[PDB]
Amino acid sequence: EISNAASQTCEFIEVTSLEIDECYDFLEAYGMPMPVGEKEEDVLNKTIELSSGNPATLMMFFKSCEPKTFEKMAQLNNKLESRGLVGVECITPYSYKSLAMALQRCVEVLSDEDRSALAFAVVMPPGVDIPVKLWSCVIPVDEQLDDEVADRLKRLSKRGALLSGKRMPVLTFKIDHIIHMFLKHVVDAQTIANGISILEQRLLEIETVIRPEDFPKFMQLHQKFYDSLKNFACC
Amino acid sequence: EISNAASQTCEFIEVTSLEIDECYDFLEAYGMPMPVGEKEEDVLNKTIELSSGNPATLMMFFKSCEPKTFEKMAQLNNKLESRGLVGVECITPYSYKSLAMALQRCVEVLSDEDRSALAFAVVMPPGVDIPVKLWSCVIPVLDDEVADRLKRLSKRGALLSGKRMPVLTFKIDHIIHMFLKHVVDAQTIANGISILEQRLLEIGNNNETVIRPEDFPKFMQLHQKFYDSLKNFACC
Amino acid sequence: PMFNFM
Amino acid sequence: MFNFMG
Repeated sequence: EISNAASQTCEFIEVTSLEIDECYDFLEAYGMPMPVGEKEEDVLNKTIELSSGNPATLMMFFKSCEPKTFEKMAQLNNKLESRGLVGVECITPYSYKSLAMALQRCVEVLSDEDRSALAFAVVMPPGVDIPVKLWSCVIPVDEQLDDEVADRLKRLSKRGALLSGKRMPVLTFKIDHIIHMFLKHVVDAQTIANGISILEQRLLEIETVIRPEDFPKFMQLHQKFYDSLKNFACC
Repeated sequence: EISNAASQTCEFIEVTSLEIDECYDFLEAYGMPMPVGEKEEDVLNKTIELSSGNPATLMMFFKSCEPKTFEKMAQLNNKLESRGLVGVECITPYSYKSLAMALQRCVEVLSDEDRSALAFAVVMPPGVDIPVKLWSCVIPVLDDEVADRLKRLSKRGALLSGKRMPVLTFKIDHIIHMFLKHVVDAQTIANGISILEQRLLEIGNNNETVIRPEDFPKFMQLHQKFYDSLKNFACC
Repeated sequence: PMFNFM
Repeated sequence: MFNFMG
Protein backbone atom coordinates (compact mmCIF):
# COMPACT_ATOMS: atom_id res chain seq x y z
CA GLU A 1 0.00 0.00 0.00
CA ILE A 2 2.99 2.28 0.21
CA SER A 3 2.18 2.99 -3.45
CA ASN A 4 -0.90 5.08 -2.79
CA ALA A 5 1.70 7.49 -1.55
CA ALA A 6 2.89 8.04 -5.13
CA SER A 7 1.41 9.85 -8.06
CA GLN A 8 2.95 8.28 -11.06
CA THR A 9 3.54 5.43 -13.43
CA CYS A 10 3.22 2.70 -10.84
CA GLU A 11 3.78 -0.78 -12.06
CA PHE A 12 3.82 -3.98 -10.07
CA ILE A 13 5.20 -7.49 -10.23
CA GLU A 14 3.96 -9.50 -7.30
CA VAL A 15 6.12 -12.36 -5.87
CA THR A 16 3.67 -15.15 -5.12
CA SER A 17 4.45 -18.26 -3.23
CA LEU A 18 6.37 -21.00 -5.03
CA GLU A 19 3.90 -23.38 -6.87
CA ILE A 20 3.98 -27.09 -5.86
CA ASP A 21 6.11 -27.91 -8.92
CA GLU A 22 8.67 -25.10 -8.62
CA CYS A 23 9.36 -26.38 -5.15
CA TYR A 24 10.25 -29.69 -6.78
CA ASP A 25 12.55 -27.80 -9.22
CA PHE A 26 14.16 -26.01 -6.19
CA LEU A 27 14.77 -29.29 -4.34
CA GLU A 28 16.23 -31.10 -7.33
CA ALA A 29 18.26 -27.89 -7.73
CA TYR A 30 20.11 -28.05 -4.32
CA GLY A 31 20.77 -31.80 -4.30
CA MET A 32 17.60 -33.51 -3.05
CA PRO A 33 16.88 -37.24 -3.69
CA MET A 34 13.33 -37.49 -5.17
CA PRO A 35 10.63 -39.77 -3.72
CA VAL A 36 9.86 -43.36 -4.69
CA GLY A 37 7.35 -44.72 -2.18
CA GLU A 38 3.93 -42.95 -2.15
CA LYS A 39 4.47 -42.05 1.42
CA GLU A 40 7.59 -40.12 0.30
CA GLU A 41 6.03 -37.90 -2.40
CA ASP A 42 3.56 -37.30 0.42
CA VAL A 43 6.41 -36.36 2.81
CA LEU A 44 7.43 -33.77 0.38
CA ASN A 45 3.90 -32.49 -0.45
CA LYS A 46 3.46 -32.13 3.29
CA THR A 47 6.54 -29.97 3.53
CA ILE A 48 5.39 -28.01 0.48
CA GLU A 49 1.87 -27.70 1.99
CA LEU A 50 3.19 -26.64 5.49
CA SER A 51 5.68 -24.01 4.34
CA SER A 52 2.86 -22.73 2.01
CA GLY A 53 5.30 -22.30 -0.87
CA ASN A 54 7.94 -20.30 0.77
CA PRO A 55 11.47 -19.84 -0.65
CA ALA A 56 13.03 -18.72 2.70
CA THR A 57 11.55 -21.44 5.01
CA LEU A 58 11.99 -24.07 2.31
CA MET A 59 15.51 -23.05 2.34
CA MET A 60 15.91 -23.31 6.12
CA PHE A 61 14.22 -26.64 5.72
CA PHE A 62 16.68 -28.17 3.19
CA LYS A 63 19.64 -26.61 5.20
CA SER A 64 18.20 -28.35 8.29
CA CYS A 65 17.65 -31.73 6.70
CA GLU A 66 21.13 -32.90 8.04
CA PRO A 67 21.26 -36.62 7.06
CA LYS A 68 19.39 -35.77 3.76
CA THR A 69 17.02 -38.76 4.19
CA PHE A 70 13.27 -38.47 3.38
CA GLU A 71 12.91 -39.94 6.87
CA LYS A 72 14.59 -37.08 8.80
CA MET A 73 12.63 -34.84 6.44
CA ALA A 74 9.33 -36.17 7.74
CA GLN A 75 10.86 -35.83 11.21
CA LEU A 76 11.13 -32.10 10.49
CA ASN A 77 7.56 -32.28 9.13
CA ASN A 78 6.55 -33.49 12.67
CA LYS A 79 8.84 -31.05 14.37
CA LEU A 80 7.01 -28.27 12.46
CA GLU A 81 3.42 -28.42 13.90
CA SER A 82 4.40 -29.12 17.45
CA ARG A 83 7.22 -26.65 18.10
CA GLY A 84 6.42 -24.20 15.22
CA LEU A 85 8.99 -22.74 12.74
CA VAL A 86 11.54 -23.16 15.56
CA GLY A 87 11.93 -26.79 14.70
CA VAL A 88 13.65 -25.80 11.51
CA GLU A 89 15.21 -22.42 12.41
CA CYS A 90 18.74 -22.29 10.94
CA ILE A 91 21.74 -20.36 9.57
CA THR A 92 20.43 -19.46 6.08
CA PRO A 93 21.11 -17.14 3.12
CA TYR A 94 18.18 -15.24 4.70
CA SER A 95 19.40 -12.63 7.16
CA TYR A 96 16.89 -14.23 9.70
CA LYS A 97 16.98 -17.52 11.66
CA SER A 98 13.26 -18.29 11.11
CA LEU A 99 10.31 -16.85 9.19
CA ALA A 100 8.71 -15.73 12.46
CA MET A 101 11.31 -12.96 13.02
CA ALA A 102 10.42 -11.55 9.66
CA LEU A 103 6.62 -11.64 9.92
CA GLN A 104 7.16 -10.11 13.37
CA ARG A 105 7.86 -6.69 11.98
CA CYS A 106 4.95 -7.00 9.53
CA VAL A 107 2.56 -7.40 12.45
CA GLU A 108 4.00 -4.55 14.37
CA VAL A 109 3.41 -2.07 11.54
CA LEU A 110 -0.21 -3.22 11.46
CA SER A 111 -3.26 -1.07 12.19
CA ASP A 112 -4.13 -1.90 15.84
CA GLU A 113 -7.50 -3.55 14.83
CA ASP A 114 -5.76 -5.43 12.06
CA ARG A 115 -3.39 -6.67 14.74
CA SER A 116 -6.52 -7.92 16.35
CA ALA A 117 -8.11 -9.57 13.32
CA LEU A 118 -4.78 -11.25 12.59
CA ALA A 119 -4.31 -12.39 16.15
CA PHE A 120 -7.67 -14.25 15.94
CA ALA A 121 -7.37 -15.82 12.49
CA VAL A 122 -5.41 -18.52 14.38
CA VAL A 123 -8.64 -20.32 15.32
CA MET A 124 -9.34 -21.22 11.66
CA PRO A 125 -8.85 -24.18 9.38
CA PRO A 126 -5.64 -23.69 7.39
CA GLY A 127 -5.44 -24.13 3.59
CA VAL A 128 -9.21 -23.95 3.43
CA ASP A 129 -11.33 -21.43 1.61
CA ILE A 130 -14.00 -20.04 3.89
CA PRO A 131 -16.81 -17.28 3.68
CA VAL A 132 -17.08 -13.75 5.23
CA LYS A 133 -19.86 -14.61 7.69
CA LEU A 134 -17.69 -17.62 8.95
CA TRP A 135 -15.05 -14.92 9.65
CA SER A 136 -17.48 -12.39 11.17
CA CYS A 137 -17.65 -14.90 14.08
CA VAL A 138 -14.05 -14.75 15.35
CA ILE A 139 -13.06 -11.33 14.01
CA PRO A 140 -13.71 -8.19 16.25
CA VAL A 141 -15.36 -4.83 15.33
CA ASP A 142 -16.76 -1.73 17.19
CA GLU A 143 -25.57 -3.70 13.15
CA GLN A 144 -26.47 -6.22 10.44
CA LEU A 145 -23.91 -5.84 7.56
CA ASP A 146 -20.49 -7.36 8.36
CA ASP A 147 -18.42 -6.35 5.42
CA GLU A 148 -16.19 -4.46 7.80
CA VAL A 149 -14.70 -7.92 8.49
CA ALA A 150 -13.76 -7.91 4.84
CA ASP A 151 -12.03 -4.39 4.86
CA ARG A 152 -9.90 -5.59 7.67
CA LEU A 153 -9.19 -9.07 6.11
CA LYS A 154 -8.17 -7.33 2.89
CA ARG A 155 -5.73 -4.80 4.52
CA LEU A 156 -4.42 -8.00 6.15
CA SER A 157 -3.72 -9.68 2.84
CA LYS A 158 -2.20 -6.54 1.09
CA ARG A 159 0.26 -5.85 4.05
CA GLY A 160 2.67 -8.68 4.44
CA ALA A 161 0.54 -10.86 2.23
CA LEU A 162 -0.92 -12.52 5.28
CA LEU A 163 -4.42 -13.54 4.23
CA SER A 164 -5.51 -14.30 0.67
CA GLY A 165 -8.49 -12.77 -1.16
CA LYS A 166 -10.48 -14.83 -3.75
CA ARG A 167 -13.53 -12.99 -5.25
CA MET A 168 -15.80 -15.78 -6.57
CA PRO A 169 -17.68 -18.31 -6.35
CA VAL A 170 -18.37 -16.50 -3.12
CA LEU A 171 -16.44 -13.78 -1.28
CA THR A 172 -13.97 -15.76 0.82
CA PHE A 173 -10.45 -15.36 2.46
CA LYS A 174 -7.89 -17.94 3.56
CA ILE A 175 -5.04 -18.33 5.94
CA ASP A 176 -2.13 -20.35 4.51
CA HIS A 177 -0.30 -22.92 6.58
CA ILE A 178 3.02 -20.95 7.32
CA ILE A 179 1.09 -17.71 7.92
CA HIS A 180 -0.93 -19.79 10.49
CA MET A 181 1.84 -21.76 12.46
CA PHE A 182 3.37 -18.38 12.92
CA LEU A 183 0.27 -17.41 14.92
CA LYS A 184 0.03 -20.88 16.65
CA HIS A 185 3.19 -20.55 18.74
CA VAL A 186 3.04 -16.72 18.96
CA VAL A 187 -0.37 -15.50 20.14
CA ASP A 188 -1.52 -15.47 23.75
CA ALA A 189 -2.58 -19.06 24.61
CA GLN A 190 -5.89 -17.66 25.89
CA THR A 191 -6.96 -15.75 22.78
CA ILE A 192 -6.79 -19.19 20.92
CA ALA A 193 -9.23 -20.90 23.35
CA ASN A 194 -11.38 -17.70 23.37
CA GLY A 195 -11.61 -17.91 19.64
CA ILE A 196 -12.55 -21.57 19.64
CA SER A 197 -15.40 -20.98 22.11
CA ILE A 198 -16.52 -17.52 20.86
CA LEU A 199 -16.82 -19.48 17.58
CA GLU A 200 -18.70 -22.52 18.93
CA GLN A 201 -21.36 -19.91 19.94
CA ARG A 202 -22.48 -18.56 16.50
CA LEU A 203 -22.03 -22.19 15.55
CA LEU A 204 -25.74 -23.18 15.66
CA GLU A 205 -28.29 -20.37 14.96
CA ILE A 206 -31.60 -21.54 13.27
CA GLU A 207 -12.43 -30.91 -1.30
CA THR A 208 -12.45 -28.30 -4.17
CA VAL A 209 -16.00 -27.36 -3.12
CA ILE A 210 -16.84 -24.49 -0.78
CA ARG A 211 -18.84 -25.19 2.33
CA PRO A 212 -22.44 -24.35 1.41
CA GLU A 213 -24.68 -22.02 3.34
CA ASP A 214 -26.91 -25.13 4.03
CA PHE A 215 -24.06 -26.66 6.08
CA PRO A 216 -22.30 -23.83 8.01
CA LYS A 217 -23.73 -24.61 11.45
CA PHE A 218 -21.23 -27.51 11.55
CA MET A 219 -17.56 -26.56 11.26
CA GLN A 220 -17.04 -30.09 12.46
CA LEU A 221 -15.92 -31.05 8.91
CA HIS A 222 -12.73 -29.34 10.08
CA GLN A 223 -12.88 -31.08 13.48
CA LYS A 224 -9.26 -32.37 13.01
CA PHE A 225 -7.51 -28.93 12.89
CA TYR A 226 -9.59 -27.88 15.89
CA ASP A 227 -8.85 -30.94 17.96
CA SER A 228 -5.24 -29.91 17.32
CA LEU A 229 -6.08 -26.42 18.67
CA LYS A 230 -7.89 -27.61 21.83
CA ASN A 231 -5.09 -30.17 22.55
CA PHE A 232 -2.68 -27.25 22.14
CA ALA A 233 -4.51 -24.74 24.36
CA CYS A 234 -4.65 -27.41 27.15
CA CYS A 235 -0.87 -27.67 27.69
CA GLU B 1 -12.25 -31.05 61.97
CA ILE B 2 -11.32 -28.62 64.75
CA SER B 3 -12.72 -31.34 66.97
CA ASN B 4 -9.83 -33.64 66.32
CA ALA B 5 -8.05 -31.13 68.44
CA ALA B 6 -10.09 -32.35 71.50
CA SER B 7 -9.36 -35.80 72.90
CA GLN B 8 -12.72 -36.55 74.34
CA THR B 9 -16.36 -37.38 74.52
CA CYS B 10 -16.60 -35.11 71.53
CA GLU B 11 -20.28 -35.38 70.48
CA PHE B 12 -21.48 -33.77 67.26
CA ILE B 13 -24.82 -32.49 65.86
CA GLU B 14 -24.91 -31.48 62.21
CA VAL B 15 -27.40 -28.86 61.00
CA THR B 16 -28.35 -30.11 57.48
CA SER B 17 -30.01 -28.04 54.76
CA LEU B 18 -33.60 -26.95 55.34
CA GLU B 19 -35.41 -29.85 53.58
CA ILE B 20 -37.95 -28.85 50.88
CA ASP B 21 -40.91 -29.13 53.23
CA GLU B 22 -39.41 -27.10 56.15
CA CYS B 23 -38.67 -24.29 53.71
CA TYR B 24 -42.35 -24.09 53.00
CA ASP B 25 -42.86 -23.87 56.73
CA PHE B 26 -40.38 -20.89 56.98
CA LEU B 27 -42.16 -18.91 54.21
CA GLU B 28 -45.55 -19.71 55.66
CA ALA B 29 -44.11 -18.46 58.94
CA TYR B 30 -43.55 -14.75 58.07
CA GLY B 31 -46.61 -14.54 55.85
CA MET B 32 -45.61 -15.74 52.45
CA PRO B 33 -48.57 -17.05 50.23
CA MET B 34 -48.30 -20.76 49.11
CA PRO B 35 -48.40 -21.96 45.42
CA VAL B 36 -51.30 -23.09 43.19
CA GLY B 37 -50.55 -23.30 39.43
CA GLU B 38 -47.84 -25.84 38.51
CA LYS B 39 -45.40 -23.21 37.37
CA GLU B 40 -45.54 -21.49 40.83
CA GLU B 41 -45.00 -24.49 43.10
CA ASP B 42 -42.30 -25.12 40.58
CA VAL B 43 -41.12 -21.46 41.01
CA LEU B 44 -40.81 -22.12 44.70
CA ASN B 45 -38.93 -25.38 44.11
CA LYS B 46 -36.64 -23.16 41.97
CA THR B 47 -35.93 -20.99 44.97
CA ILE B 48 -35.52 -23.96 47.38
CA GLU B 49 -33.33 -25.83 44.88
CA LEU B 50 -31.26 -22.73 44.20
CA SER B 51 -30.94 -21.76 47.89
CA SER B 52 -29.72 -25.32 48.55
CA GLY B 53 -31.61 -25.51 51.85
CA ASN B 54 -30.44 -22.23 53.30
CA PRO B 55 -31.95 -20.35 56.23
CA ALA B 56 -29.97 -17.16 55.64
CA THR B 57 -30.47 -16.73 51.83
CA LEU B 58 -34.06 -17.82 52.15
CA MET B 59 -34.27 -14.87 54.47
CA MET B 60 -32.32 -12.49 52.10
CA PHE B 61 -34.92 -13.58 49.53
CA PHE B 62 -38.04 -12.80 51.45
CA LYS B 63 -36.62 -9.45 52.65
CA SER B 64 -35.98 -8.61 49.01
CA CYS B 65 -39.31 -10.03 47.68
CA GLU B 66 -40.96 -6.46 47.97
CA PRO B 67 -44.61 -6.77 46.65
CA LYS B 68 -44.70 -10.42 47.94
CA THR B 69 -46.15 -11.78 44.65
CA PHE B 70 -44.90 -15.08 43.06
CA GLU B 71 -44.36 -12.84 40.10
CA LYS B 72 -41.64 -10.74 41.85
CA MET B 73 -40.31 -13.97 43.40
CA ALA B 74 -39.60 -15.42 40.00
CA GLN B 75 -38.10 -12.03 39.07
CA LEU B 76 -35.56 -12.80 41.74
CA ASN B 77 -35.30 -16.40 40.48
CA ASN B 78 -34.03 -14.93 37.18
CA LYS B 79 -31.84 -12.24 38.86
CA LEU B 80 -30.16 -15.06 40.85
CA GLU B 81 -28.93 -17.04 37.84
CA SER B 82 -27.46 -14.08 35.89
CA ARG B 83 -25.91 -12.00 38.73
CA GLY B 84 -25.22 -14.56 41.53
CA LEU B 85 -25.78 -14.24 45.31
CA VAL B 86 -25.13 -10.58 44.75
CA GLY B 87 -28.52 -10.35 43.14
CA VAL B 88 -30.22 -11.00 46.43
CA GLU B 89 -27.88 -9.70 49.12
CA CYS B 90 -29.91 -7.73 51.70
CA ILE B 91 -30.12 -6.37 55.23
CA THR B 92 -30.88 -9.48 57.27
CA PRO B 93 -30.68 -10.69 60.92
CA TYR B 94 -27.49 -12.22 59.45
CA SER B 95 -24.10 -10.53 60.19
CA TYR B 96 -23.25 -10.72 56.34
CA LYS B 97 -24.96 -8.80 53.52
CA SER B 98 -24.93 -12.09 51.51
CA LEU B 99 -23.92 -15.67 52.01
CA ALA B 100 -20.96 -15.12 49.69
CA MET B 101 -19.15 -12.85 52.14
CA ALA B 102 -19.59 -15.46 54.67
CA LEU B 103 -18.35 -18.26 52.50
CA GLN B 104 -15.27 -16.25 51.35
CA ARG B 105 -13.82 -16.94 54.81
CA CYS B 106 -14.79 -20.60 54.59
CA VAL B 107 -12.67 -20.45 51.32
CA GLU B 108 -9.63 -18.58 52.88
CA VAL B 109 -9.03 -21.19 55.69
CA LEU B 110 -8.67 -24.03 53.21
CA SER B 111 -5.42 -26.00 52.57
CA ASP B 112 -3.89 -24.22 49.50
CA GLU B 113 -4.57 -27.36 47.29
CA ASP B 114 -8.04 -27.79 48.61
CA ARG B 115 -8.56 -24.11 47.57
CA SER B 116 -7.74 -25.39 44.18
CA ALA B 117 -10.06 -28.45 44.01
CA LEU B 118 -12.81 -26.05 45.14
CA ALA B 119 -11.94 -23.34 42.65
CA PHE B 120 -12.52 -26.02 39.99
CA ALA B 121 -15.67 -27.79 41.07
CA VAL B 122 -17.39 -24.93 39.23
CA VAL B 123 -17.26 -26.92 35.94
CA MET B 124 -19.39 -29.65 37.58
CA PRO B 125 -23.20 -30.04 37.53
CA PRO B 126 -25.05 -28.61 40.48
CA GLY B 127 -27.43 -30.96 42.26
CA VAL B 128 -25.79 -34.01 40.56
CA ASP B 129 -24.04 -37.20 41.69
CA ILE B 130 -20.97 -37.95 39.75
CA PRO B 131 -18.20 -40.65 40.44
CA VAL B 132 -14.65 -40.08 41.86
CA LYS B 133 -12.88 -40.63 38.46
CA LEU B 134 -15.41 -38.25 36.68
CA TRP B 135 -14.00 -35.67 39.15
CA SER B 136 -10.39 -36.90 38.65
CA CYS B 137 -10.57 -35.02 35.32
CA VAL B 138 -10.67 -31.47 36.62
CA ILE B 139 -9.00 -31.70 40.14
CA PRO B 140 -5.17 -31.15 40.69
CA VAL B 141 -2.40 -33.42 41.92
CA LEU B 142 -4.74 -44.30 41.75
CA ASP B 143 -6.65 -41.02 42.02
CA ASP B 144 -8.38 -41.63 45.32
CA GLU B 145 -6.45 -38.60 46.59
CA VAL B 146 -9.29 -36.66 44.88
CA ALA B 147 -11.79 -38.06 47.30
CA ASP B 148 -9.59 -37.03 50.33
CA ARG B 149 -9.55 -33.48 49.07
CA LEU B 150 -13.35 -33.64 48.40
CA LYS B 151 -14.06 -34.96 51.96
CA ARG B 152 -11.87 -32.25 53.53
CA LEU B 153 -13.92 -29.85 51.31
CA SER B 154 -17.32 -30.98 52.55
CA LYS B 155 -15.99 -31.33 56.22
CA ARG B 156 -14.74 -27.64 56.13
CA GLY B 157 -17.81 -25.48 55.51
CA ALA B 158 -20.13 -28.11 54.05
CA LEU B 159 -19.21 -27.01 50.57
CA LEU B 160 -19.61 -30.45 48.84
CA SER B 161 -21.76 -33.61 49.68
CA GLY B 162 -20.73 -37.24 50.29
CA LYS B 163 -22.72 -40.40 49.32
CA ARG B 164 -20.83 -43.63 50.13
CA MET B 165 -22.71 -46.18 47.92
CA PRO B 166 -24.00 -47.29 45.29
CA VAL B 167 -20.57 -46.14 44.19
CA LEU B 168 -18.26 -43.68 45.94
CA THR B 169 -19.60 -40.40 44.57
CA PHE B 170 -19.70 -36.69 45.63
CA LYS B 171 -21.94 -33.73 44.77
CA ILE B 172 -22.03 -29.97 44.70
CA ASP B 173 -25.05 -28.01 45.83
CA HIS B 174 -26.44 -24.79 44.31
CA ILE B 175 -25.71 -21.82 46.74
CA ILE B 176 -22.28 -23.27 46.92
CA HIS B 177 -22.11 -23.06 43.09
CA MET B 178 -23.11 -19.32 42.43
CA PHE B 179 -20.70 -18.47 45.13
CA LEU B 180 -18.05 -19.94 42.81
CA LYS B 181 -19.64 -18.74 39.48
CA HIS B 182 -19.11 -14.99 40.03
CA VAL B 183 -16.02 -15.66 42.12
CA VAL B 184 -13.53 -18.09 40.54
CA ASP B 185 -11.33 -16.60 37.74
CA ALA B 186 -13.37 -15.91 34.57
CA GLN B 187 -10.77 -17.83 32.56
CA THR B 188 -10.56 -20.90 34.91
CA ILE B 189 -14.28 -21.55 34.31
CA ALA B 190 -13.61 -22.06 30.55
CA ASN B 191 -10.32 -23.93 31.39
CA GLY B 192 -12.14 -26.39 33.56
CA ILE B 193 -14.86 -26.88 30.98
CA SER B 194 -12.23 -27.62 28.39
CA ILE B 195 -9.88 -29.80 30.61
CA LEU B 196 -12.96 -31.82 31.04
CA GLU B 197 -13.98 -32.25 27.43
CA GLN B 198 -10.40 -33.46 27.06
CA ARG B 199 -10.04 -36.08 29.73
CA LEU B 200 -13.62 -37.13 28.91
CA LEU B 201 -12.69 -37.93 25.31
CA GLU B 202 -9.66 -39.68 26.88
CA ILE B 203 -12.16 -42.02 28.62
CA GLY B 204 -13.39 -42.20 25.00
CA ASN B 205 -10.24 -43.74 23.47
CA ASN B 206 -9.65 -46.57 26.05
CA ASN B 207 -12.17 -48.61 24.01
CA GLU B 208 -33.25 -39.79 38.93
CA THR B 209 -32.65 -42.44 41.63
CA VAL B 210 -29.83 -43.83 39.41
CA ILE B 211 -26.07 -43.23 39.38
CA ARG B 212 -24.34 -42.58 36.07
CA PRO B 213 -22.91 -45.76 34.62
CA GLU B 214 -19.31 -46.39 33.56
CA ASP B 215 -20.50 -47.33 30.06
CA PHE B 216 -21.72 -43.74 29.78
CA PRO B 217 -19.14 -41.43 31.43
CA LYS B 218 -17.79 -40.64 28.05
CA PHE B 219 -20.68 -38.22 27.44
CA MET B 220 -21.26 -35.45 29.98
CA GLN B 221 -23.32 -34.17 27.08
CA LEU B 222 -26.14 -35.32 29.23
CA HIS B 223 -25.75 -32.07 31.25
CA GLN B 224 -25.14 -30.27 28.01
CA LYS B 225 -27.85 -27.82 28.90
CA PHE B 226 -26.13 -26.29 31.95
CA TYR B 227 -22.74 -26.88 30.45
CA ASP B 228 -23.84 -24.68 27.64
CA SER B 229 -24.74 -21.86 30.07
CA LEU B 230 -21.51 -21.94 32.08
CA LYS B 231 -19.69 -21.90 28.73
CA ASN B 232 -21.58 -18.77 27.58
CA PHE B 233 -20.29 -17.23 30.82
CA ALA B 234 -16.53 -17.71 30.62
CA CYS B 235 -15.97 -17.13 26.89
CA CYS B 236 -18.54 -14.35 26.37
CA PRO C 1 -6.28 -13.53 40.14
CA MET C 2 -7.91 -16.95 40.95
CA PHE C 3 -10.88 -15.94 43.19
CA ASN C 4 -11.31 -12.40 44.50
CA PHE C 5 -9.64 -11.12 47.62
CA MET C 6 -9.45 -14.15 48.31
CA MET D 1 -2.09 -10.98 23.58
CA PHE D 2 0.89 -11.31 21.13
CA ASN D 3 4.06 -12.89 22.61
CA PHE D 4 6.10 -9.63 22.36
CA MET D 5 4.76 -9.22 18.77
CA GLY D 6 6.32 -12.66 17.92
